[PDB]
Amino acid sequence: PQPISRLEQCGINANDVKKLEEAGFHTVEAVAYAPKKELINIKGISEAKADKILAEAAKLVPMGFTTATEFHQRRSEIIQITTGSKELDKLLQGGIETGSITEMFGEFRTGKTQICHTLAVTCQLPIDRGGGEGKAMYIDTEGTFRPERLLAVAERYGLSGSDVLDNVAYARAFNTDHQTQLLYQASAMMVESRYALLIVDSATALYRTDYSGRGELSARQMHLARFLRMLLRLADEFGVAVVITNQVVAQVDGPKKPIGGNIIAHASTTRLYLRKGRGETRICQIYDSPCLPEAEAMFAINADGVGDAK
Amino acid sequence: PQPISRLEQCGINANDVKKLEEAGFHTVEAVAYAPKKELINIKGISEAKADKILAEAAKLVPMGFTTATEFHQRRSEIIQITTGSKELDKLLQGGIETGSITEMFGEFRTGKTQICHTLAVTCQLPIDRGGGEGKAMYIDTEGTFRPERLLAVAERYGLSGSDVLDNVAYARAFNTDHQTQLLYQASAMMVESRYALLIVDSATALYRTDYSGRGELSARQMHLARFLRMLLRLADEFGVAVVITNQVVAQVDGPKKPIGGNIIAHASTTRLYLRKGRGETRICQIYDSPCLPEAEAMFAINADGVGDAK
Amino acid sequence: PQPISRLEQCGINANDVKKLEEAGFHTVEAVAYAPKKELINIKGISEAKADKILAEAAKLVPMGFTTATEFHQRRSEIIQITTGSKELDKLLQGGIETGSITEMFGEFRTGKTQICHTLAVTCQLPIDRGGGEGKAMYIDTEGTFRPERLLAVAERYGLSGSDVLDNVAYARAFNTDHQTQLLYQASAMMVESRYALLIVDSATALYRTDYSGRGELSARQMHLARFLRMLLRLADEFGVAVVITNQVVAQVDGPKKPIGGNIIAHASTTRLYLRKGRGETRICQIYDSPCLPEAEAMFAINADGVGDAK
DNA sequence: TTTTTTTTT
Ligand SMILES: Nc1ncnc2c1ncn2[C@@H]1O[C@H](COP(=O)(O)OP(=O)(O)NP(=O)(O)O)[C@@H](O)[C@H]1O
Ligand SMILES: Nc1ncnc2c1ncn2[C@@H]1O[C@H](COP(=O)(O)OP(=O)(O)NP(=O)(O)O)[C@@H](O)[C@H]1O
Ligand SMILES: Nc1ncnc2c1ncn2[C@@H]1O[C@H](COP(=O)(O)OP(=O)(O)NP(=O)(O)O)[C@@H](O)[C@H]1O
Ligand SMILES: O=C(Nc1ccc(Br)cc1)c1ccc(Br)c(S(=O)(=O)NCc2ccccc2)c1
Ligand SMILES: O=C(Nc1ccc(Br)cc1)c1ccc(Br)c(S(=O)(=O)NCc2ccccc2)c1
Ligand SMILES: O=C(Nc1ccc(Br)cc1)c1ccc(Br)c(S(=O)(=O)NCc2ccccc2)c1
Ligand SMILES: [Mg+2]
Repeated sequence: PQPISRLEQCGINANDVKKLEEAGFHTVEAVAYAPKKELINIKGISEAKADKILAEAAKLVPMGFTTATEFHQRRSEIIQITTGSKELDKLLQGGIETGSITEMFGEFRTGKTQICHTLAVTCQLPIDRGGGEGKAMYIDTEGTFRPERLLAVAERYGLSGSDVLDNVAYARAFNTDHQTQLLYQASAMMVESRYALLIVDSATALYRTDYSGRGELSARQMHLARFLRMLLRLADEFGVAVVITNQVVAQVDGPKKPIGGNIIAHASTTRLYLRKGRGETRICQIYDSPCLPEAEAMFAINADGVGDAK
Repeated sequence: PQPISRLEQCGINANDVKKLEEAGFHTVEAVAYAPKKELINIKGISEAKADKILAEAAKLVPMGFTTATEFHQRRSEIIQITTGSKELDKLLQGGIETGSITEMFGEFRTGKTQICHTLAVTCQLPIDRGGGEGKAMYIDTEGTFRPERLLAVAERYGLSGSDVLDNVAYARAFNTDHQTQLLYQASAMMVESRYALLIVDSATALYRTDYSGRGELSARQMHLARFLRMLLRLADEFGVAVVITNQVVAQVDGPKKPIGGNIIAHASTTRLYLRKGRGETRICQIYDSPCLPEAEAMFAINADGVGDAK
Repeated sequence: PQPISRLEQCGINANDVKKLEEAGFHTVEAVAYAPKKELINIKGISEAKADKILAEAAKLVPMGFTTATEFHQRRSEIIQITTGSKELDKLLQGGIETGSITEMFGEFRTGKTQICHTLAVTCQLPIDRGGGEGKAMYIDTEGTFRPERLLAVAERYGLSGSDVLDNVAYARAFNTDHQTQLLYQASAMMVESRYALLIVDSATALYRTDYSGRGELSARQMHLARFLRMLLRLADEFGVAVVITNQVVAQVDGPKKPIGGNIIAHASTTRLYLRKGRGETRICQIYDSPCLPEAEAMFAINADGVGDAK
């Protein structure tokens, strides 16, 4: 990803890119993917500075018709961080892909908050072992972030705890309004240094009670839409894997049906439905993935994170 | 479709047709179907160059009253690419027609992007097998284009993967503004070589979040109208089949009702409502087609694309 | 309707009537109903040739005060083609009258494009069966003309398909500018031979996207006004029935309200609001007719056109 | 004059 200063060398004033920075653009792809009104909304930017900036953004970033063979190549050179459970990796055909959005929902105690802790330490791994050689960042809305589990999985893999903890960045969000500002600050960090995956634990927990619907329902869904649209751009412009978790309602007609509705159902690329088995064993079923066929597999929650039963 | 150079042989200056080209006209039908102000808007074109160009466009393209018998003939010689599921073809009475717009909507996981992957490979087929002997082009707004499925269906039909992948053209759109520029570049390609169908996967996904309505609603609908009007001209002047997909809202009155409103409901010629059955089985119900009576049929999503259950 | 040559026998030069012909006048009523400036606008016509031509036009066409009894007679000898559904005919008190404008609007799939296909074949019928013994002409702006339905209704009534298809004339319009030229060519045909009804399917579909308002709204409405004024003269001077269809917007105040505004609302004589019932059943409600009281009735869309449920 | 959006327990 080319920094936003590379088009400063193409007839753009300095305070212009500086204002784009407070707007939130830090690379040239963030501008090339941006629509016209997103840019015009910046206060102190004309309507012709806009067509110029978009022109050199399109010059520096190819945004036209290619053919399927070149897309097939990149699709083969994606990274797909492993999950730490060999059968889960077989189900996902290699693990959580980079550059897309995954979703994990379930009743409770189903380990959807523990898979995240496992991934946050597995990402720091050489590719010959299933990692991505990049830092993680963790956005929590519940307070359930526990570094004691990262330490256990770090000992499982050999990595030192101090070296896994000069790593995954913690930010606890108190508001649906605060989540988006965290996304801005996260974009800054991800441009200044290399990151492998973002984790939004309970991406929908705060909405359920911030927006007391119905009558507030339409605004809740509109806010979710924008949040997911921002996550999508982060994924597309930084190649990071985005993993979100989701809560569950009880379908009362006379039955889990995760929350969020059609707006999250359409937005998410891959969804994983987690169940409760015997003891530590859990069942993970594939839910809405194009390439992956519908199937399910088993895994366990050990003292070292996601496992196999075991 | 006659190229735009054939009227350059009728008293038109060369830079005139060259400027029509940057305007976007590449055939004589693109000009014959164009209104007067569409042409006057081109900078460097008079108001009399306009009546001239329209005069020889109407000379080269018959645009008057015919009688029903000659329309009945062409209606019988349309192509109607097959879908790859024998019962779906029976429901559609031969498959997706060429020269019109079809629409497929549904909750999620209902295989409306998998039908697109099947069609993108079925189009490259001799007419004695249900194809159209033409390339496809795929416009994606979500990232869900996977050539791994085109490869599977190519093995089902015998065609070689390298020969199905020197084919369907991929372009990922990041903006409602970018979709239209993609349409221009697509018109260029479709005039320079033969194409069979265009696929706009998630034709309405980007609007839902680009235009945060209401107050932006009227502009969103006006942009959709122009996008669909351009698709209609592409279809009419190149005989390609246009297949678009559509998302769904939850009708909250006290219930799917696809998104887009009356502007897409009126514009689309045939609509298909997809449902979720048991396992891989899905149900496809006819929705707003003149000739086709309202009915429904079943089909399955196999490891080789759309099937039959099976 | 007397041809325009009958006043050529009253001291008018031949090239004068020939120029009136390119102007668009083909009968003496087209001139008697024409205002003065309509005629003066013809290039190569003086201002005294005008008062002369108007003088003998008024001599040949009575345009003064009559009394109500003689109007009551013609009102009783109008034709009112049937619709093909006995309850619809009871609602309309005999069907679609000749010499006026009717309007049918609705969301979509409501059969307003199928009633037109039924009428286009019902018009070719002896008066003792509800027809008008005249050809039809169909102006399409969407491409939804299907002779396969005319064939089905022709088999329902006994008439042979080849004899219903040496009949209804098809012309597809691509522009609001092209609609009017089609009207001119239609006037020529209707004077050279007998016609019973004109059908403008989607009379307002092209305006919604040709005129991107507001700022273009006032011009859009002015163009609609002229189009409807020309339809009115066609109806008055040829006794044909004019049936137009109309799309729908969503009334957003906090609700269908067809498009076109006060200009089409005032111009249309009778309006029919179509709804969606169960299965094939639809509901047709009377909307703005002087003589007809407000009421509604049911009908169905069968494999042979408009029906009864059935 | 023009333009629909949004599930929860
Ligand atoms: N240190 C540990 N060693 C072994 N098992 C543990 C440990 N910590 C938690 N568990 C188990 O992990 C299971 C999964 O809990 P958890 O993943 O936190 O719930 P969750 O998936 O986040 N759902 P939610 O309650 O909505 O957050 C629990 O039922 C515990 O029994
Ligand atoms: N390789 C595959 N083999 C078998 N089944 C598959 C395969 N890939 C995807 N599927 C199934 O295809 C189904 C349809 O998913 P998909 O068509 O991608 O959703 P969609 O129609 O595009 N709706 P949306 O989520 O809004 O894009 C999924 O539920 C999967 O179970
Ligand atoms: N051959 C047929 N046999 C039986 N029913 C049919 C047939 N063709 C179409 N229909 C039905 O006719 C209904 C009316 O569709 P149609 O009349 O074309 O829409 P419309 O009134 O023109 N509204 P619009 O979509 O804006 O054009 C559809 O819902 C179909 O189910
Ligand atoms: O994706 C966008 N921005 C963005 C911002 C921060 C990051 Br990190 C990543 C992406 C984006 C796309 C279209 C429009 Br229009 C706009 S907008 O004009 O600014 N309207 C608010 C809004 C915001 C987000 C999504 C939708 C609407 C933004
Ligand atoms: O269909 C049109 N163009 C087009 C362009 C590219 C392709 Br590929 C295919 C078609 C067209 C029709 C009428 C007018 Br008026 C115009 S306009 O003057 O240029 N206004 C903008 C606009 C654009 C599109 C639809 C509506 C309005 C364009
Ligand atoms: O109804 C008219 N003409 C016509 C033309 C073709 C047919 Br078929 C049927 C009727 C007519 C009436 C008054 C005037 Br003033 C004029 S005008 O001078 O020519 N102005 C343009 C215009 C055209 C139409 C309506 C309004 C204005 C025409
Ligand atoms: Mg899809």
